[PDB]
Amino acid sequence: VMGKRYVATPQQSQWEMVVNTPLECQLVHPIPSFGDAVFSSRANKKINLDFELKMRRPMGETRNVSLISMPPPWRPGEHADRITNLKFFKQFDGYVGGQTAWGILSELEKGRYPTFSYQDWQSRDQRIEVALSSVLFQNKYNAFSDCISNLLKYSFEDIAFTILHYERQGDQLTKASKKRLSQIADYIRHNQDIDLVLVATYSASQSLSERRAESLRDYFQSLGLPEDRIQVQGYGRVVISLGRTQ
Repeated sequence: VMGKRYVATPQQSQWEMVVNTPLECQLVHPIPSFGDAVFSSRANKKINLDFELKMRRPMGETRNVSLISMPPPWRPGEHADRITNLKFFKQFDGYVGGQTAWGILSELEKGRYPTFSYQDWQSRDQRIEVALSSVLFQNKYNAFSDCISNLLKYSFEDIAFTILHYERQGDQLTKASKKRLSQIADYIRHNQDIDLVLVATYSASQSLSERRAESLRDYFQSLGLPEDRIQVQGYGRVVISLGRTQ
């Protein structure tokens, strides 16, 4: 028997894309009284998706948690009907990632209501659930997917790059070195909490270096961001090396 079940009221299930970027797609569903069910995916080489049950009022050690499906806005009926089992967690801490997370999705679209079964409070008692309605889900999911498809296929897989100019003469950038720049610019721009650091560790020349540094300073001043994300640290190739930022 169930005592408490957080689920949103059939109408009131709002699904929102809180984040739509070539960097991270985040789909949210507030749980009517429990908290939010957040879905995230970020720019990376391999496809990814982690789910996070963002509790708003805590409980703090949840053991033997189960995952399943069932549309409840309706009347007298059984749960037994067709209750697909998704997974069991000896220990659940509000997180999920991988195929499991893709499940919760696969379900929701099917119309089903993924729900987390808890036996936390008191000891022996009714099941205190937490479900996610699949009301609007679909509209937004289609937005979620699109967002994922346009997700950059790389992460901080460009934290430190060494540009290789050709003919050695210096000033002319290679075909690739140019492909690595835009690449590095296509990221940078959508994340303005990260900055550029032009590194010349130092046979080249001071004359070359300088006009060779200006080149990117423009190359980037052209693309989008300005005069401050660029820092040209001197100490001992014009090697771009970005550190996080902060």
